[PDB]
Amino acid sequence: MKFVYKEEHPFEKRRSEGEKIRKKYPDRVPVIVEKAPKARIGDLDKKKYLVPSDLTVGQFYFLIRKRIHLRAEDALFFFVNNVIPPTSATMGQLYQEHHEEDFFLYIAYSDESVYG
Amino acid sequence: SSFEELDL
Repeated sequence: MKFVYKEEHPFEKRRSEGEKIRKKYPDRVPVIVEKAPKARIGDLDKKKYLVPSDLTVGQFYFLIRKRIHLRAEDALFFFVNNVIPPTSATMGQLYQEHHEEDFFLYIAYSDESVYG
Repeated sequence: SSFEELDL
């Protein structure tokens, strides 16, 4: 899954900025959120988020839904490494399990249940 | 460029 943020910031700068942002906000995880390419769905103004590490995936669904101006009845799926993460997991658990070597967590969102 | 904090 291609993230534009990776193409526009080289790995080394990403890594040093992730280190800095984990030090400044130790109880928050930094997350990159991008729309999946083929998804017919609202785009998001910002990509970089600081998220409380005890926030659940469901609560993240709620907040992201608020930001793309979706109704609760409209569909919204998250993907971490092309897999839908469990709704009950915390963002801290997701970070520990799936953070990349630049200290960032990468999440894609779509209106479809399969990434593409 | 910056990070947007998200809370409930």
